[PDB]
Amino acid sequence: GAMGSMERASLIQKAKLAEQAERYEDMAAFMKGAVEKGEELSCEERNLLSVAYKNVVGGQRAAWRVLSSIEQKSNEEEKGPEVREYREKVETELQGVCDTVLGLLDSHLIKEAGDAESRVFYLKMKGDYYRYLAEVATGDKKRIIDSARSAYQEAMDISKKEMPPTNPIRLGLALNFSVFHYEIANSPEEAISLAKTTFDEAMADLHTLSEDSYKDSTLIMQLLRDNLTLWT
Amino acid sequence: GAMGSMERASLIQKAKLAEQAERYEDMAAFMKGAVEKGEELSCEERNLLSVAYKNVVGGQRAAWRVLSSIEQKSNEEEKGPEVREYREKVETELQGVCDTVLGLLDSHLIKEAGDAESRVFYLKMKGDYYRYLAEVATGDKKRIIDSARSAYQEAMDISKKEMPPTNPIRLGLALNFSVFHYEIANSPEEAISLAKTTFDEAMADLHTLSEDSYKDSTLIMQLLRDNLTLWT
Amino acid sequence: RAHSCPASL
Amino acid sequence: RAHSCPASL
Ligand SMILES: *C[C@H](C*)C(=O)OCC
Ligand SMILES: *C[C@H](C*)C(=O)OCC
Ligand SMILES: [Cl-]
Ligand SMILES: [Cl-]
Ligand SMILES: [Cl-]
Ligand SMILES: [Cl-]
Ligand SMILES: [Cl-]
Ligand SMILES: [Cl-]
Ligand SMILES: [Mg+2]
Ligand SMILES: [Mg+2]
Repeated sequence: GAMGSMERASLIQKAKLAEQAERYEDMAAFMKGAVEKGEELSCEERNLLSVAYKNVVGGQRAAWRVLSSIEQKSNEEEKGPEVREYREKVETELQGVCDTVLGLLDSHLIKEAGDAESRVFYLKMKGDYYRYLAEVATGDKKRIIDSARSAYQEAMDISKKEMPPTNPIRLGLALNFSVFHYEIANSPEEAISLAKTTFDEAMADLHTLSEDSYKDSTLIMQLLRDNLTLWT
Repeated sequence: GAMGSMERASLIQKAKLAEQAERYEDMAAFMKGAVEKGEELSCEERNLLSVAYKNVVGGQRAAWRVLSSIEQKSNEEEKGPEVREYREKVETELQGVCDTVLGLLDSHLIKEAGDAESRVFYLKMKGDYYRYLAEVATGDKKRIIDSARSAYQEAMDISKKEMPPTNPIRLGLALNFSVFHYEIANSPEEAISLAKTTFDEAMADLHTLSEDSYKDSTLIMQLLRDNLTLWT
Repeated sequence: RAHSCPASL
Repeated sequence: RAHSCPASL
């Protein structure tokens, strides 16, 4: 597509307006539109894409969890299939949104990404969207988990080789990969180890950052530490 | 409709689940479904309807205001028609939602409402949805404003005759009618007067309420007073 | 600006 | 529970 007749620059402009208006579904459709124009995305453009879909999927995941626990509490009076039906409805929409993002990545963001920064970005996105599928998978599950692991690992290899330890996407990648280990892959020890090594390596590289870079890196470093406080 | 094949009681049950999951668009479709079954709504059922649509329209109104002020700030560098296009898109959706509610009221909630409590409820809802149309109307506007005034006034006449001054819907009706006077009809003096008389009459009737009724009435009385503090 | 009646319902 | 990377972007 419905965005096929709007100018690329117009879609981007409207995505920024949808962001300011907190209209993330709109924002997500504009950015999908923008991607399907077939030109590679700038740094700013990637951020808008990611913000849009994370907000849409964040609302869905939160609804799922509410409903999924109402459902588990009902298997411990017979109420009917309504809870399950609605939980499946929400689940199905969630899966459609992950499938949309994973389709954009496969057609053709990942293969056209030649620079480390863009390539890491997209492989991290791939990891995160398989991780969200994995959170709801029951049947399938093992394949989805391996697809997540595989994307995250590839991104980690590139980021280790090509980016300084304080790079915010490197830190955010590692934070998300360690949440994968802990919550999805049943590997607390791997989660803790990764979070610790990532924090320590960033700490020892801070002296190279300007004041602005310093602010950015330390914000996500704090989230690694918050997690470590919970896990240890 | 898409809800035509689901049981009335199932739609209600799922509306309560959508409420808990903060899925208000879903909630709104379930309740529309429930209304179109053609049976009158209970007190609880009316509340769910109202909560669902107020949440949907509240998000839209807030987006509109953000965008409408970006638009006014751009008439004071030439950016293109994107701001206007998107503001019209949001506006159009808003109008579709008000038109949906006003259609449910006309077919056939209002005419089947014989008791004061249900009748006041629906006429207040009618007032509020014309008021929201009026907020965006430019061309039309005078007719919309009179439709709002007319619904609110009819509700006030019934509530004055049929309900005690501390009844929460009577208080909420008056609060909303006075916001109408102040923000829509350009009548600050009418807004202040109505808020004052409503507060005073409730105050002098509190001694009849139980502890629970007392809590409910005083909560919206506080909102009248907040408004009066701003306006005077 | 003035508040109308919220949620509460 | 553990927090993943938010918004920030
Ligand atoms: C994905 C995550 C939030 C990230 O790396 O953000 C960079 C600031
Ligand atoms: C419409 C308004 C919020 C109302 O009367 O609520 C009753 C508690
Ligand atoms: Cl949205
Ligand atoms: Cl359903
Ligand atoms: Cl891969
Ligand atoms: Cl919603
Ligand atoms: Cl538009
Ligand atoms: Cl009327
Ligand atoms: Mg029992
Ligand atoms: Mg200039």
